[PDB]
Amino acid sequence: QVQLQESGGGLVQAGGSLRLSCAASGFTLDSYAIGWFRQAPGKEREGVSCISASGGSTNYADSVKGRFTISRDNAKNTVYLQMNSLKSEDTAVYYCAADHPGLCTSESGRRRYLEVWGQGTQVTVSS
Amino acid sequence: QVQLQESGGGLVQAGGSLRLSCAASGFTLDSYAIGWFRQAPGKEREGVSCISASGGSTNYADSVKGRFTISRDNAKNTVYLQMNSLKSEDTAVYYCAADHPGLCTSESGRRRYLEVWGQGTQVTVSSA
Amino acid sequence: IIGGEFTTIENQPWFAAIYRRHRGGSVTYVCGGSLISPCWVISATHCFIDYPKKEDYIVYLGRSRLNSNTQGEMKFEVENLILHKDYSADTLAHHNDIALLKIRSKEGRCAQPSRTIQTIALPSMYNDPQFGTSCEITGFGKEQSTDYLYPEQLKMTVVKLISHRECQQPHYYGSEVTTKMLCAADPQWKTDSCQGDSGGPLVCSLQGRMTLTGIVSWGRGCALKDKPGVYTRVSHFLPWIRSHTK
Amino acid sequence: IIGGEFTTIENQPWFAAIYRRHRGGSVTYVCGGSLISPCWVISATHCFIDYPKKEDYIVYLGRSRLNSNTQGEMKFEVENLILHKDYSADTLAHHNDIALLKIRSKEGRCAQPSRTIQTIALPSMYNDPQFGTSCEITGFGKEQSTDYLYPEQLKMTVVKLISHRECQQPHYYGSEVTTKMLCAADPQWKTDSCQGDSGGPLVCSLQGRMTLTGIVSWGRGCALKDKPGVYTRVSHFLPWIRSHTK
Ligand SMILES: CCCCCCCCCCCC(=O)OCC[C@H](C)[C@@H]1OC[C@H](C)[C@@H]1C
Ligand SMILES: CCCCCCCCCCCC(=O)OCC[C@H](C)[C@@H]1OC[C@H](C)[C@@H]1C
Ligand SMILES: CCCCCCCCCCCC(=O)OCC[C@H](C)[C@@H]1OC[C@H](C)[C@@H]1C
Repeated sequence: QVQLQESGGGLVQAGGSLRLSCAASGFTLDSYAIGWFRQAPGKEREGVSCISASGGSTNYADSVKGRFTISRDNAKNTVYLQMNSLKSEDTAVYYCAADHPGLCTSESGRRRYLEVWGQGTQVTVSS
Repeated sequence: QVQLQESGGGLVQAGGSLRLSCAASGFTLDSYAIGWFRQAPGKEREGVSCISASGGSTNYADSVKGRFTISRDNAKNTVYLQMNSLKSEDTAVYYCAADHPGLCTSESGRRRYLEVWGQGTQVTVSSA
Repeated sequence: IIGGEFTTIENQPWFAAIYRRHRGGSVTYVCGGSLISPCWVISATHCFIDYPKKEDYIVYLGRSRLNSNTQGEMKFEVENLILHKDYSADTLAHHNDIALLKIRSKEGRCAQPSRTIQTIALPSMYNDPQFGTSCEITGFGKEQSTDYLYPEQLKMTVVKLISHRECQQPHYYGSEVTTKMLCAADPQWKTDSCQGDSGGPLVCSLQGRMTLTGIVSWGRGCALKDKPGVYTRVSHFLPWIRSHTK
Repeated sequence: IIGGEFTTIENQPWFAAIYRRHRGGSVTYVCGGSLISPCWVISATHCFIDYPKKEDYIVYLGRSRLNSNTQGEMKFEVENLILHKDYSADTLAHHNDIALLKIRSKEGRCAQPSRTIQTIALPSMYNDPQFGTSCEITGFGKEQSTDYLYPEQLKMTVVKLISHRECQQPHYYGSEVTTKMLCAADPQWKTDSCQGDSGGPLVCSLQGRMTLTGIVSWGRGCALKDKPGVYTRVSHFLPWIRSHTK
């Protein structure tokens, strides 16, 4: 019964900060690579950030690098997306994802992958 | 038992052409919006093209517009992706998809969507 | 339906389950609907606009499960499929998202009332409950926005009507919501309709009498903060309903 | 397994089903493996590299279903989890993708041979079947690359060994395939291993005997044209296997 659940979204002013949370149940996210995606109105889904299984590295999309930070708290079984210096273009539904081929992990391995998705949280940045 | 199956991929020389097919079974793709995606090694999945349910509109990604053409043959219950002037950046696994919110159709409607995916077809564009 | 609870058809006896037949036998669920008279089901146009061919649709009343039979259910063909001529969805909103299905059984009969099959009253003209009022929604739609599977058992939940002023704020839907629509949501954003629930009812007490106040239409995601469900406002369509059911 | 057929554990009695326990939650399937002696299962390092904690893995032998019991099956804890120290996957290929699991039952015992539980022979040093010969693969992996669900019943199919020269063409895998790997595929690209099959066996007849020639490791997609399955070449790891099983 593995699942993810996002929270923390809402309306925020441009230039401000917001922290999103992604809480796991039925498994612990400590040994899986986890990521955040977003999808803005009329646009395709976009990878935002990911953290490796070990937590030793993180990656950021070009549009968010230098502003967003992904982290993991194994004590709370939760992953965070810290979003600083928000812009109107960050307005989107944000989704977290755990253990997908290619998401801060190999895309060729033939082990079983959890391939879990959360349900989305709305972030609206008003300029 | 709705499904899609891609075919027509393979190796082609740069500058050349290839036609991919997306064949439906268990349903007819004539009244559903259909699209093509691709994923190149180490890169994110990318929308390539789509056609509306009616066939009244088609859309193309900036990277393929003017080179690729999507069409639908109701007699063969198949959708095609004609790819001309192929380049090494077009090397990817190509996937078709039927009836997904936002894919040449509304992303807000709360009707049930088929959300079908095919299995991929490999396209490799080589020099020489 | 996101959140809420599993229910029986006895508690939503107006609820119609609408499926599509495809050549070579596979049947898929399309949308919900509501029985407004023995021969007429009301639903949403966007459920059918891409394939407005009455012969390939199947309507059930008295059905509480998606892929098995319920004792007392009736199966119907669609004798007439009527879509709204001014339906459009060029932007996020679906306008005039309302449709009519005239139903007829294999033996030539209309719906026969029972504990599991019953009409739902239409509202009087422009008569809606006040904002803040609790209403019920029901369907076989997704339990989470990103699920690939659908519940086997009918669900229902309660949502509250939201004012147009609230729903037309830029961070809600702006001018995409019109006076021909009604917004409804959970105050904590925990429960909502979702994909597979369109065409089904938004049912409110008005007053003493369970009334078809809305039809599940559209929304941004499902159960997202500041993104209510949007429902066709049935009290603004009575002349259309009356003239097309004559 | 893409294509092929459902099978019973009697036809693949070396096959081990490996699951992970999540403290405070579920059990999920991880990978296949192969029984090489009563106390030792061989699998792939990339199945475990992210969480190399022996206490949370469960191994079954004699098991032909993913989520129910098979008569005669044995359940084991992992007394020792040994990964290859030179495993890497910085590019597409997984190098040295081989692992050992020492198994021990609740009552302290190793595997007990039966019609459904049996060891598989290891190959002699550097001894592989010729290219263009048929081999069997088995697992609980996906039936299509893009499926979300997994088969409930064990599957097997037949694939053919492909030469390094063929597999190292630029439009296949180029220099990603090394001499410590073997390529195998269907001539028509209709059958293959897929996600959930790693660790399981590639079984070929060799010196009169069903032999563990390979371990399911990696590939680009599943059953894609010019993209074979890639398998750890067991005949190149005998000293590693011998010294770690002592
Ligand atoms: C625009 C969409 C925004 C909403 C996102 C919600 C998350 C649910 C996504 C489920 C559908 C989904 O992500 O795709 C399933 C099949 C895809 C095409 C293939 O799977 C492995 C291959 C590498 C390839 C990418
Ligand atoms: C429902 C289960 C099936 C879902 C199918 C999976 C859909 C595809 C998931 C995509 C995984 C994937 O390919 O990751 C995209 C994110 C990228 C690679 C990273 O994020 C920001 C940085 C640029 C960084 C390098
Ligand atoms: C069954 C679970 C599926 C859940 C839904 C997630 C489906 C993921 C696929 C997302 C579909 C989707 O959102 O389509 C993207 C539209 C693309 C980019 C089109 O192709 C070229 C044009 C520029 C045009 C705009």
